Amino acid sequence: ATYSGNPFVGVTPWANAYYASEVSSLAIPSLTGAMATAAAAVAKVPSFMWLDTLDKTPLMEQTLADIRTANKNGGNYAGQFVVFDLPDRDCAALASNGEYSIADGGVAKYKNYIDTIRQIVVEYSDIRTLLVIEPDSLANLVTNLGTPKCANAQSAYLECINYAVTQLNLPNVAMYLDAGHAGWLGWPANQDPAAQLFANVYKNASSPRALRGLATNVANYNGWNITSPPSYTQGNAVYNEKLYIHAIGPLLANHGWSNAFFITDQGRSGKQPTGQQQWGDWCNVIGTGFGIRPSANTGDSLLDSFVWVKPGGECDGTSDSSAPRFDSHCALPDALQPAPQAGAWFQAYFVQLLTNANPSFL
Ligand SMILES: CO[C@@H]1O[C@H](CO)[C@@H](O[C@@H]2O[C@H](CO)[C@@H](S[C@@H]3O[C@H](CO)[C@@H](O[C@@H]4O[C@H](CO)[C@@H](O)[C@H](O)[C@H]4O)[C@H](O)[C@H]3O)[C@H](O)[C@H]2O)[C@H](O)[C@H]1O
Ligand SMILES: *[C@@H]1O[C@H](CO)[C@@H](O)[C@H](O)[C@H]1NC(C)=O
Ligand SMILES: *[C@@H]1O[C@H](CO)[C@@H](O)[C@H](O)[C@H]1NC(C)=O
Ligand SMILES: *[C@H]1O[C@H](CO)[C@@H](O)[C@H](O)[C@@H]1O
Ligand SMILES: *[C@H]1O[C@H](CO)[C@@H](O)[C@H](O)[C@@H]1O
Ligand SMILES: *[C@H]1O[C@H](CO)[C@@H](O)[C@H](O)[C@@H]1O
Ligand SMILES: *[C@H]1O[C@H](CO)[C@@H](O)[C@H](O)[C@@H]1O
Ligand SMILES: *[C@H]1O[C@H](CO)[C@@H](O)[C@H](O)[C@@H]1O
Ligand SMILES: *[C@H]1O[C@H](CO)[C@@H](O)[C@H](O)[C@@H]1O
Ligand SMILES: *[C@H]1O[C@H](CO)[C@@H](O)[C@H](O)[C@@H]1O
Repeated sequence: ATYSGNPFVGVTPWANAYYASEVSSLAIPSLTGAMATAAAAVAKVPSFMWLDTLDKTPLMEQTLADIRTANKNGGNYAGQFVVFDLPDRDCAALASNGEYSIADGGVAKYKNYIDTIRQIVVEYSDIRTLLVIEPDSLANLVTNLGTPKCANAQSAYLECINYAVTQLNLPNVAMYLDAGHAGWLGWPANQDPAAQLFANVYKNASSPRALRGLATNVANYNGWNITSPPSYTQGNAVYNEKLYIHAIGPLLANHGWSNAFFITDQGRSGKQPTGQQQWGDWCNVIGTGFGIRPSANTGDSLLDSFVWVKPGGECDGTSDSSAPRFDSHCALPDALQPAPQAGAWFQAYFVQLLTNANPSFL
């Protein structure tokens, strides 16, 4: 379980039964022939399991139990999970608001949430556990303080995240703090303030040994190393994730965080350029496809691994204007509709990702 260097080396990312179930029971029954066979393969690509609700915690243990059994059979698997239940979650948007609110004892609930997770990780110390810490949180504090919900959630976000990284700082764990993406914090003007924030989180948590680095492009679609700038990236020299991590990495070192590495989500980056009409359009973007398969052989000094954090097929937000959590971004002309609630299965989107996959599944 313990490691030195890249935590993705020496182990094999586990493909969870939750996503496998969604594909096999919600997607495959609608497909046939070659498509049905390609879809089955997708369910075997390792992706991160999101602990988006406390009700998901028993699932985390079930997954780890499955992994323990598999490793008993010669398996050498590692678990992959996303810590994502901050109070007043997704402060700059409306589609992914969570079950906890700062106003109603949210910080206390979050700590309880973290305690539940730590106890499971402690019980499964024998399993290498790779974690992404709170996607879509700190990034908002850099550019969205103009939004009341974010402005008022600052201290809670920092307090909760510090509790998460300090409590989950165990020898069998590798944590990557979410760091937005190239089109968000990658812009030269947002680089330094972002690096300072992340570095202050790291130092404020007493430089946790388990905090290996940052996670980028989570739930987004930027290419990892595309060579030609898409039209929508006009103005930003940092137009892919490689350029982004190589730009911010040195800045992290300047602010007290040295030896920080990265992992980048490529689960929906296979088709470039995407169908985005505006770079800031993040909801159920059309013209995307499954991308680079998870692997530690990145050939890049800063990237520990390509990963699939956001599970392709699970929606980014509802396109129903009358539904709760409706975010106008999900009704844009470059967003695939009709779309279900965030997290819910979106068959048409799964098919789009499968059809436009690169590497191909067909
Ligand atoms: C200037 O750059 C732009 O900045 C804006 C911010 O002002 C960026 O917008 C933000 O983009 C984020 C993605 O890049 C999304 S995150 C969003 O919510 C969550 C992830 O945080 C996802 O939903 C969850 O998915 C889980 C797994 O499927 C489920 O378990 C869970 O139930 C779901 O809630 C969702 O897929 C993501 O889309 C921000 O909402 C958005 O404001 C913009 O990206 C920059 O370009
Ligand atoms: C440091 O940790 C404390 C713990 O209470 C937290 O309140 C504070 O917001 C953290 N500061 C930063 C910059 O993360
Ligand atoms: C981008 O990365 C992938 C995976 O390592 C690699 O196969 C491809 O050749 C790279 N493309 C460029 C232009 O470097
Ligand atoms: C935990 O223990 C293993 C086995 O000795 C090491 O390989 C690892 O570096 C860590 O010390
Ligand atoms: C994890 O499991 C994979 C099997 O796909 C191996 O190839 C790898 O070496 C590790 O044992
Ligand atoms: C397997 O699990 C998925 C995700 O919960 C379900 O959608 C499916 O119906 C089955 O129970
Ligand atoms: C869901 O189950 C099917 C078989 O029923 C698999 O082919 C798929 O990969 C996923 O595990
Ligand atoms: C998807 O979920 C169904 C139950 O709804 C199973 O029967 C199937 O085997 C797969 O796990
Ligand atoms: C899979 O997708 C088909 C449409 O192609 C539906 O009819 C089915 O209910 C499932 O969603
Ligand atoms: C998808 O393709 C496989 C062979 O590659 C078949 O065995 C399966 O029945 C489906 O047609």
